Amino acid sequence: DYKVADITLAAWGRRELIIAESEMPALMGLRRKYAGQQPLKGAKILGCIHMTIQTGVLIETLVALGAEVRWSSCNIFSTQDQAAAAIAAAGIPVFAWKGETEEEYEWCIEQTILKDGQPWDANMVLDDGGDLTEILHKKYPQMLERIHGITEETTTGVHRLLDMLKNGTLKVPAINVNDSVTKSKNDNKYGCRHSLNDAIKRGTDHLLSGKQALVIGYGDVGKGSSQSLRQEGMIVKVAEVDPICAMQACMDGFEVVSPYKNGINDGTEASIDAALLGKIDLIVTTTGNVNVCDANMLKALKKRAVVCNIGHFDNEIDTAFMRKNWAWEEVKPQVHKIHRTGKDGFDAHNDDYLILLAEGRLVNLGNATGHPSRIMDGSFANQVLAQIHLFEQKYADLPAAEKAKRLSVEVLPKKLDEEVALEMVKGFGGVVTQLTPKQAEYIGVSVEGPFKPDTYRY
Amino acid sequence: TDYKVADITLAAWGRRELIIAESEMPALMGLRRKYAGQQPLKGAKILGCIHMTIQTGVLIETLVALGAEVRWSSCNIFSTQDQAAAAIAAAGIPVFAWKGETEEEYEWCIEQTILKDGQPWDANMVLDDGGDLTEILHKKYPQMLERIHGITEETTTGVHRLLDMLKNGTLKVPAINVNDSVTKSKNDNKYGCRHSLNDAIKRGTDHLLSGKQALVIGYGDVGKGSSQSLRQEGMIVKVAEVDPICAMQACMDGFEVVSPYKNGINDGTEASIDAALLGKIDLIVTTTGNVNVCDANMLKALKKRAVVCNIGHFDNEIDTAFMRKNWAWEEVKPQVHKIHRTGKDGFDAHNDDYLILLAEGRLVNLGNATGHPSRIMDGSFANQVLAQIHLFEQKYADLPAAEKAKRLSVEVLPKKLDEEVALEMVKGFGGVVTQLTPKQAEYIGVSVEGPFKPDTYRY
Amino acid sequence: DYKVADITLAAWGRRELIIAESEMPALMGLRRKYAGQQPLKGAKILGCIHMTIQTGVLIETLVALGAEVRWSSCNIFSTQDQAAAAIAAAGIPVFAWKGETEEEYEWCIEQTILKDGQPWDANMVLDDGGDLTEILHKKYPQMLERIHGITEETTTGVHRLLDMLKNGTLKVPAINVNDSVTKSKNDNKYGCRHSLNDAIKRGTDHLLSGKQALVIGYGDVGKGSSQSLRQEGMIVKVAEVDPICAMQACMDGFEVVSPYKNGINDGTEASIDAALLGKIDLIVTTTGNVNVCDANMLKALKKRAVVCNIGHFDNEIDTAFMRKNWAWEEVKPQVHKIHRTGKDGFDAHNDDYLILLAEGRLVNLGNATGHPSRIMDGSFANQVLAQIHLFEQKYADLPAAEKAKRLSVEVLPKKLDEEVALEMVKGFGGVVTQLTPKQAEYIGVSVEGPFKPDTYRY
Amino acid sequence: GFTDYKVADITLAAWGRRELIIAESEMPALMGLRRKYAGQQPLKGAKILGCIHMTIQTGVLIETLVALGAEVRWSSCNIFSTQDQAAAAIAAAGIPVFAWKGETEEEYEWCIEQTILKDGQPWDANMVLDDGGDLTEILHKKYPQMLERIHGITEETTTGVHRLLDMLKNGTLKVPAINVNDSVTKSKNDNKYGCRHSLNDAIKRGTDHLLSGKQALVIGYGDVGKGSSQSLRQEGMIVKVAEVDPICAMQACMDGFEVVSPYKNGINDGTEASIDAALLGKIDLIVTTTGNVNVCDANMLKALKKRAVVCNIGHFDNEIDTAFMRKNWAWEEVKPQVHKIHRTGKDGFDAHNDDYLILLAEGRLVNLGNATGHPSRIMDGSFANQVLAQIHLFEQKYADLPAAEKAKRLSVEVLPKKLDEEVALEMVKGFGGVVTQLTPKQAEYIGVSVEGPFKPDTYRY
Ligand SMILES: NC(=O)c1ccc[n+]([C@@H]2O[C@H](COP(=O)([O-])OP(=O)(O)OC[C@H]3O[C@@H](n4cnc5c(N)ncnc54)[C@H](O)[C@@H]3O)[C@@H](O)[C@H]2O)c1
Ligand SMILES: NC(=O)c1ccc[n+]([C@@H]2O[C@H](COP(=O)([O-])OP(=O)(O)OC[C@H]3O[C@@H](n4cnc5c(N)ncnc54)[C@H](O)[C@@H]3O)[C@@H](O)[C@H]2O)c1
Ligand SMILES: NC(=O)c1ccc[n+]([C@@H]2O[C@H](COP(=O)([O-])OP(=O)(O)OC[C@H]3O[C@@H](n4cnc5c(N)ncnc54)[C@H](O)[C@@H]3O)[C@@H](O)[C@H]2O)c1
Ligand SMILES: NC(=O)c1ccc[n+]([C@@H]2O[C@H](COP(=O)([O-])OP(=O)(O)OC[C@H]3O[C@@H](n4cnc5c(N)ncnc54)[C@H](O)[C@@H]3O)[C@@H](O)[C@H]2O)c1
Ligand SMILES: Nc1ncnc2c1ncn2[C@@H]1O[C@H](CO)[C@@H](O)[C@H]1O
Ligand SMILES: [K+]
Ligand SMILES: [K+]
Ligand SMILES: [K+]
Repeated sequence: DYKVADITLAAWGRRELIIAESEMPALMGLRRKYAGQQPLKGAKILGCIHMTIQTGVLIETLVALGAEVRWSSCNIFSTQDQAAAAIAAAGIPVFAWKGETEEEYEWCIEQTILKDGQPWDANMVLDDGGDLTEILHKKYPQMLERIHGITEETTTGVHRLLDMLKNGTLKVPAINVNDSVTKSKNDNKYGCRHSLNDAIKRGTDHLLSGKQALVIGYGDVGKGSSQSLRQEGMIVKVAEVDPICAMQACMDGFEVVSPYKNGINDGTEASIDAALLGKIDLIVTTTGNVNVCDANMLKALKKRAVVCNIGHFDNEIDTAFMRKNWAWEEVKPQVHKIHRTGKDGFDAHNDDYLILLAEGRLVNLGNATGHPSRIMDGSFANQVLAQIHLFEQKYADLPAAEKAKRLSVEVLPKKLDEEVALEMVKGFGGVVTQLTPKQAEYIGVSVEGPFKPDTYRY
Repeated sequence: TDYKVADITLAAWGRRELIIAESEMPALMGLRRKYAGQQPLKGAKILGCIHMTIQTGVLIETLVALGAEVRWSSCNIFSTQDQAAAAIAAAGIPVFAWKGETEEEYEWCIEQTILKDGQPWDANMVLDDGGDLTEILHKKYPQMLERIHGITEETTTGVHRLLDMLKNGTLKVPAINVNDSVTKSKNDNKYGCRHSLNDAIKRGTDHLLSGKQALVIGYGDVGKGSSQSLRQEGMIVKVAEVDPICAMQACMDGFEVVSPYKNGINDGTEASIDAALLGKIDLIVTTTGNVNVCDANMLKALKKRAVVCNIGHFDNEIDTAFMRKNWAWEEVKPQVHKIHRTGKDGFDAHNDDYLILLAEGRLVNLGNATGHPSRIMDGSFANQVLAQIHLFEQKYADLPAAEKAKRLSVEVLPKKLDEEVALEMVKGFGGVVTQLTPKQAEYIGVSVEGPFKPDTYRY
Repeated sequence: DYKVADITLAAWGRRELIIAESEMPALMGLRRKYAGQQPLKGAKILGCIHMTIQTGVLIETLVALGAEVRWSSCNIFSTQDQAAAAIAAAGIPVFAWKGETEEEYEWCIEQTILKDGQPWDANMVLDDGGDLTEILHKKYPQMLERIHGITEETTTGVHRLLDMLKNGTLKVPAINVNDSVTKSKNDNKYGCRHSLNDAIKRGTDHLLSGKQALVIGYGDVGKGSSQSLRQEGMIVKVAEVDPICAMQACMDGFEVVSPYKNGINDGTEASIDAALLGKIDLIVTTTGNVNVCDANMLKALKKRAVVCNIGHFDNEIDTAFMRKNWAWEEVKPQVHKIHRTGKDGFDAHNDDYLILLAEGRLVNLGNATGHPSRIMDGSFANQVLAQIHLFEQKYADLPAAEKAKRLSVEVLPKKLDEEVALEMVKGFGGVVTQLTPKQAEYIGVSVEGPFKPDTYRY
Repeated sequence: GFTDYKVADITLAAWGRRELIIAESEMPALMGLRRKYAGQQPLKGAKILGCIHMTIQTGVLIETLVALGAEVRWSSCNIFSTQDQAAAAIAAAGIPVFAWKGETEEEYEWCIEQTILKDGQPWDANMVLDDGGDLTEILHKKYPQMLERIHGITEETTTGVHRLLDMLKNGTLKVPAINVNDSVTKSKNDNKYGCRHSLNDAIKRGTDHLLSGKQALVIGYGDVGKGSSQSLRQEGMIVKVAEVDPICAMQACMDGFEVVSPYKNGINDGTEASIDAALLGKIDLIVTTTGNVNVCDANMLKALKKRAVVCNIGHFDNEIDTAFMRKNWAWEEVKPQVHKIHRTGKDGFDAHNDDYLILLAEGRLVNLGNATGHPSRIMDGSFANQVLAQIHLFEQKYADLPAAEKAKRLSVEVLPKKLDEEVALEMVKGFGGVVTQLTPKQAEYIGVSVEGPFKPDTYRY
């Protein structure tokens, strides 16, 4: 009962799992610590995390505690066929597949909900994009009563869930595991300072030392990425709208500049400050806004400059005017060449042009695999610990006199994160000093924890 | 004028330092200019207890220029600078502080701060850093407490005392957590220690740091600042922590996590200490703020001629009381001591079995140096001033009994004021911020002018 | 005739040659300067450096002045198929492809000398490593009558030239281009620094922030490698045999240790500091010596360790040990898994293996592309200058009386290198101040002549 | 005899002596020579003249010289570079010295003359140890009669080396001299890392200014220039480099710096129109590391941004135009070694001026003026090399040789590399590092004896 295209590729995926499993000591520590206790015995879960080589390890930890899972996908493209087949090669049925059919990933989801005609006894839901949440709440209202908790990991998907609580029909407590410190720090400031320079140097094979680059935004992603260039000898300037992030940039050794004169964006050609644009060799966008690099900027920029993007959306740079006015030429599968001569008819070589690296999209995926396995360790143990927490309280088994008391969406409490951090530190080989009772009394916390309040920003 | 300073001749030098320092702190000068006509502190009375360096003088002077009259003393024994005290006292302003005092003189400073001519001062707010002055007010003189509108706290260890008194209801007047603003926690705790730590070490020991090995205890904000101050000079740094989150961050920043005790278990016996690791470290810095984090049995197993100093706010992190009973002390120079091991009655003048200790385990950046640059103190003194502005308008003591029941709590400053302070800080460096267009602001769900981040944002 | 992997990549190649032409201002300036006179009319060159994009640009510059060239691969895993095909499309026979074999590596050199069944009338020589020079000097010395000079790129070559000069078996003058400042303090120091971590990531996909490494040797290449591994958050230590280099490393912020107790190496298993090797994760050797990593340290290394090497010859690591007692498994090109159990057989579930990069040869070229264009520009400008200088003398057409006075190893003067440095500076947009007559008189040099004396170490 | 000294005072000896006894553990190489050569005393009968800044480390060097059987007299190389405590400590030990702080050039010349003149009569010296060639040039100028008995001279700085080279080129030098600046453990150790260690400390303790987010301009990219540029960056500073040498500019560009010129296109003519006034209007800190003349002209201090900091790290003061300052603008002091320069005029002074200028150490050495110089572990190698050079040259006996052989012994030479390796090896062991030793196979393959030296004479490191 599998839809995976090719099942014979399991051994390749098996050894890829084996090499990938070693670099994720968190899940190994969770498997060792809770072995023999079996805290997930009798649990039935259905979920749709994006299928990759690490996702196959994530399922392996869950089944090690005695759970039964049926699997699907949250998108169309993020699914490695050989790894999914390797999971299918075991006793776990899987349905994720790279069929490239947008009208067919919905029908794949329908098979996990119902085994054969009759619906399945679902206790926990491990959602990624929130579409499973909506399909359960809309098409099968009767199954929701036997659900203990759901788990969501995405951006602005929790935003939809929070508002749906106010509008009613949400009868199950939910966890906002996205706000974990470990996962937040691993996702933004660490996975970037390792992959930005690698993707750039793979795409262009240029030399960075001595050149000048401009960075838009100094948020989490912008700070994590701004230090991948200054450590290479580049001279870096920062652009921002939030004064506090600008102050942090000033105190960190950078310089803050504005593309428009006086920072005012009037829209006329007189607003563009061409003086500073005649010395720039590279522009990066780290913000999540829209049209932060407009059409007027790209005319006044210095020749042969490079262009790239890190934000999730693609409308940071005015690609519509660029496609409407200037012609494109391809250098290699993911590098493009755009001239400013005219609509068509460029020479073999020219002196007036620019360069794009990901046709205005996410550079981390176009040029490279993405984050490594070590960094993505934290984001996958939070899910498991949260399932542990929600499986024991048994919301669905409680009578109606306390449904209103326990019906809310919350975040993961501080204690469970520290366990993951301790396991990760033990992965590196570090050692932690246990507190004597006198010192714990002096600082007024328990020996086991927690060590910090909820108003603390690490 | 209450003349009590070590020397008075040093006023002019402090005056020139004050003139130069004003050009350094632009946000505070701009606040003074903008709030010059409103006089939002008309009739405000303050008590002051903070480090008496040259930066605090401009804050005191703007407080005076905004219609407030105040009294001051030093938070710590080794904090005052004589030129600043002389220059400020030359302006007809009472103050009581100098450098190198004793514990009895230290407490006499507070008892002079809160008393005048045998009668209690008619103070309406209190400014405290350290929490000792609050304890003196609360314990011995409860009769003046109800006349208080609020108190400002400058450091974390004071906030701990405020919270523990709030838990048992001993706190009777509300307080503002000044130490919580983003322009405070991510500026003073981190960047200033980074600028100041190596300066004090060099001014005290003159030792070369490149190629040596050091151990830093704790990885909070002060720990991060210290690690940055040390590694940038070319050292080999190791960090010890009790919070797993901070250990993970230390592993992420490129440092190593080690524990002096075997298996991280403090057994207390002389055997549990991992003497192999301590037989290589040349410098120890304590950042935790806990008590007795530097055990007596670890000090006996260190390398000869090792350096010991403290950056925390208390002197209980190092077992300096154990040394004073068993080992002999000789003074190299002011604030520098050689402690010879294995003996008390005397020391061989050429003996090599000794240690060097700086500032007797107290604050190291203040006792041995000047502390922080004014460019850093500006971002804190602005929040202090604004918090006092907000606090004075409440007039807590004049509310009816019912209102006081729902007004006794702790809280923070709004984000808009902090963003204004940051904006005025940035422009001093010569930078330019870009303003949004209405379409972008409506896209990100934010106004053109106002807060840009939600409350749960960790920055 | 020729043999390359494929030729259809000539369009993409030519696009990359055009884009790389813009990042080498010095070579463009010299090609513009000498195109109108062609000093190399009739000059014939037989070169054997690495065949890459820069090398193709160098060949184009050589043929732009009227020369005739032939080429072959310098290392077994260094050539680029696209660049070789693009140059072969220009009318120059070339023999180089990836995945070559040691016996087949000799095949390339044998036919670059022979033309249509006869040896060719080569006049000048370019080599990188001295492997072709020994073949020339060892089998048939009848070529050296008409050869005007020999040029060497690397330090090992110069060592071999001097070792031959000790015996007096050398018969042709050589001009040293290695010891030029614009080459020694640029190529070794900055190319390896800019490329080593990228080559590591292109093949490991690990997280380098929070690991342990050891780098052996602290030369210019060693300094570059140590600075390269610093910026990735790694923890590194330096082992040296030279007191001065050890002092410099100690002053740079490293820990200096040796894998031997008190430094004494005798061969017994009891002479190895087993504790230190039990926690190291990555090892890189940058020495140029023999038996730098003996057999006994490979037995006492920590599980799951990565082995790296950027030496020209494969004598740093005792590979015969593995080939005679251990078994290898390949996960992907230029990466193998070497188990420490036996050569008979193994299982995938074991954890007693080692990870090796590029089978122990140069990983800068084996696992990556190599140096960028802007770094090779400075080397190729000096190469072209020395190439033009030596031909004008016409050594091979002189009587023995003047032949006696010319057998010598010479270098380029100081003044010529300063022009190349000036051209490289203006590529970044910088401006160099001009000395006034008074200042020039006071210092003791002419207003525009060489400024530093011959003994300056820089 | 010993009584005739002149220092700040006496009482600082007890504390100074503690500083020396602390420093003895910080300099292993010098103590290694002290232990090795004290049993045979190869310096007996030497009468050494000396001129280098008086500090703690130089006091330990003087103690090392006496421990081998020397009779030395010492003085000041720089006007502001003395230390009171070490000067008091050495004086009470029986070795006469003449050095204090905040003197005038008359007193400086008086001390220089008095060091070489004993009881009104020229002193029958056999050795000279100068720094900068001042004392060496005096003898060729006023006392030509001392040079028939003087065995040799030693030189420490680059400017002194250049002066001796010019003297030899003109054919007026009389006595052979050895330059110790060219040794690897001197050129690539003292000039670079010590300037790195001591640059920002002087700024930090002279002005107490934050260095994050500021802009500075470093002129010159020698060894000292490289060290200073590396010292400024590590504090979080955006700094710029200018030069006249293309190769060093290429190195600076590769390092991660921007190369600009303080003139419109690099051509200077003395006209104000040639100044790149836009760039100089936003620069806060200036450092000159050239040793040339007039690298900071009047039109740079007439066009700089207000409230900027000015410094010099080269040997001599003429590198910047102080003479313009002394007669066009007014001066006022805030603290010792710090000043205020006002561009409004030489009168009309008022404390609330907003376009003032700040100058550090009056254009002399700032690492030794506003700070206490390099640490002991760096000066260890330089002093060990100096004492080794003195020991080696004392064994040749140039004065007593016949004039026929004297013609072939007049040159400027450098020490053999084996002594450099000995110094470096004993320096390393003060850190804890362990140096590997070669097996016969590796020694034969490399082609170098197991005992050193392992590198040719053309290596640059
Ligand atoms: N792995 C990845 O590539 C990855 C991961 C998570 C998020 N992201 C994306 O990165 C973007 C931001 O990430 P973040 O966590 O740093 O966000 P953030 O919440 O920290 O905000 C980004 C910053 O951009 C600033 N900004 C907004 N408009 C601007 C403008 N007009 N000019 C200059 N600065 C402006 C904001 O003030 C903020 O400081 C989003 O699009 C997010 O989806 C990427
Ligand atoms: N000198 C200064 O400039 C300065 C400035 C601000 C605060 N302080 C003082 O420093 C102290 C601590 O600084 P903070 O409050 O900013 O830091 P912090 O609140 O972030 O916590 C200090 C760190 O020490 C750790 N720690 C506690 N006990 C430990 C133990 N036994 N072993 C190892 N680690 C342990 C904690 O987990 C925490 O990470 C306070 O008393 C504060 O008042 C000094
Ligand atoms: N990978 C590349 O891109 C590249 C480029 C050029 C040269 N190389 C090769 O690298 C090698 C060395 O490079 P280099 O020119 O910088 O060398 P180098 O001449 O500058 O010296 C190498 C260093 O290794 C040290 N060393 C020698 N034997 C040692 C031992 N047994 N233990 C420890 N240290 C030892 C030496 O003292 C020296 O400091 C040569 O074989 C050269 O051909 C590699
Ligand atoms: N303060 C200290 O502790 C200390 C220590 C050692 C040396 N020094 C002094 O430093 C000085 C020089 O040091 P060094 O030996 O590294 O010098 P250096 O000779 O090695 O380099 C001087 C640099 O100045 C540049 N230069 C010269 N004139 C210039 C001009 N007009 N404009 C721009 N650049 C110009 C040259 O191109 C060169 O790069 C000497 O006078 C020496 O006495 C001071
Ligand atoms: N020189 C100084 N002037 C004023 N406040 C200081 C100084 N040094 C430290 N502080 C502050 O005093 C507190 C010490 O714990 C912190 O808030 C720290 O930022
Ligand atoms: K200060
Ligand atoms: K290439
Ligand atoms: K010193």
